[PDB]
Amino acid sequence: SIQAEEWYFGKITRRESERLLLNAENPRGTFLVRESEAYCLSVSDFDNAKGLNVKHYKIRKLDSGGFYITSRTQFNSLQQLVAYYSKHADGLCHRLTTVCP
Amino acid sequence: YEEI
Repeated sequence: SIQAEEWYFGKITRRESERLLLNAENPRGTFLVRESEAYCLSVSDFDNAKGLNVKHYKIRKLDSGGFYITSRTQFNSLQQLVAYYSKHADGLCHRLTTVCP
Repeated sequence: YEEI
């Protein structure tokens, strides 16, 4: 199920996700998917005026079933959405490089 | 939440 995915962290808070993502070993683009406290994608990123920071994206769910962050691309599962943005940032701050430990 |  989704709970067998190592990138899925359940219903954690934004503060907890930033605490998990932002340590000094996690590379730029480390990420996790969490349930909204429908899902949220949280990604670490670096910029000079901010340093290493987390961006949070809402993953919207269609009534017909698919998921999307931009209307430009939609997916039938969270697994396909994570696969796509691991290959292409395509508007996200950074490509998904590393599953958060 | 960031809008892409």
